[PDB]
Amino acid sequence: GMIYAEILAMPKQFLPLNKRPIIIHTVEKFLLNDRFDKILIVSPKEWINHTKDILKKFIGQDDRLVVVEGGSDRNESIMSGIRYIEKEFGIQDNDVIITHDSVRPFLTHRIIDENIDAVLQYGAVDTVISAIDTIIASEDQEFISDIPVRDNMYQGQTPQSFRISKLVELYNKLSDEQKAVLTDACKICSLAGEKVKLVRGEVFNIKVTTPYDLKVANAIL
Amino acid sequence: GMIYAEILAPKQFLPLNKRPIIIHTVEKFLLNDRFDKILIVSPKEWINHTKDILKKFIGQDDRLVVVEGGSDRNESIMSGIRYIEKEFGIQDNDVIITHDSVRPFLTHRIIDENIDAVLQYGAVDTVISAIDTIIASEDQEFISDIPVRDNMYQGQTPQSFRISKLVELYNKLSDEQKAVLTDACKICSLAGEKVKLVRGEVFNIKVTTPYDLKVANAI
Repeated sequence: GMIYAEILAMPKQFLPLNKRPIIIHTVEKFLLNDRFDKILIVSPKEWINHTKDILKKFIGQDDRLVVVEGGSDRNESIMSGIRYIEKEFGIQDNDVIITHDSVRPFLTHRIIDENIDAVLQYGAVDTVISAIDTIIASEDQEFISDIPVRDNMYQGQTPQSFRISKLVELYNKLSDEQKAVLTDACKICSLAGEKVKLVRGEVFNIKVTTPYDLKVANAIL
Repeated sequence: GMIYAEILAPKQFLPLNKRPIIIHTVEKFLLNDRFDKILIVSPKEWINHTKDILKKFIGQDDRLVVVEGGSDRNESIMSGIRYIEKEFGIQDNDVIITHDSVRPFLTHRIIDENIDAVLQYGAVDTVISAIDTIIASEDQEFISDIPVRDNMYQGQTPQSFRISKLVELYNKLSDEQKAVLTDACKICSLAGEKVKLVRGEVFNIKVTTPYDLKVANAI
């Protein structure tokens, strides 16, 4: 089967990290891996041409890269990339897609490699790290309601990787209700009884959302 | 009533911008005039090293005292309380603001809101909203469940308590409960006492690993 990368993306993906947009650092990590048959960057319509520009400026010409229009939410954007793949290449039952936040530039060769190998075997993969902090619940945002049990608790990161045909089948079954939220594709799989394989992420595999995150980002780099 | 700080503390000693992390943390508390005493709770092996570091970077301060800790961290909290009990006596309104020595980035607001909250409510936890998706797994191999995270928070420190009540609640616990209990606020939670929330900060991190120390210089 084929192996696709789907990088989900002023919008934070474009902010500078050591003089180059965060998204460029992220895309570079995928380009280093020879296993990808195509690497998609999925973007809102309003930002597609700027994304294409930034790629030619910092990366240059590479046949594997394509910028594709996203959708209404994150899972729709994953599906929009899958739609492009269907139209350009067709989808075969063994094809896999490695989806990943554009603003997580620090994922490693190991994380990418483990994701592909896990998804080829299991069909659904989440990249996670052990929760460092005690998790606390509060119903009123003012007092502790109850403090749950850390019986192995993890923080989700990304990449999240799937057998394409399987994700399509499960996503189509979502009533229009579920997917007005359900921002997490691994949740889609696990809610449906699929076994989602864990791959260990890294503490430095941070999502760069806020100005403080960017401060952390430059340090990590 | 009295207001005490208890800084629970080897990673504390590692250099942050050329000063041990513990010095950064202690300085945040020295800046607040409301503390009657500021305790640094340390394993017996490291009491001398701690006093030396304090003497070098802070110098003499009547409010600072290094106290021998205990078996685990909750026992270390209790050990600091026992010191207060012997040296000063305890009145029912006295409060203690407990805090990780490896968390140097807490702020004036965090400290002051902790004190004000404990004076009113008796028990306080410093927390931030859970941003990342939280996942459980029974086998550490596959996802078991992905809970909704409206309403979930990551616990930080300080955690502050009325001293006499914490002691009373701690000793109502079973050996079994004490064995696995890691969160001091649970001592109160389990007895059906309310624990007030104070908002922490994303940068109020623990600095424990070699990697962590670099996030720290950034901050």
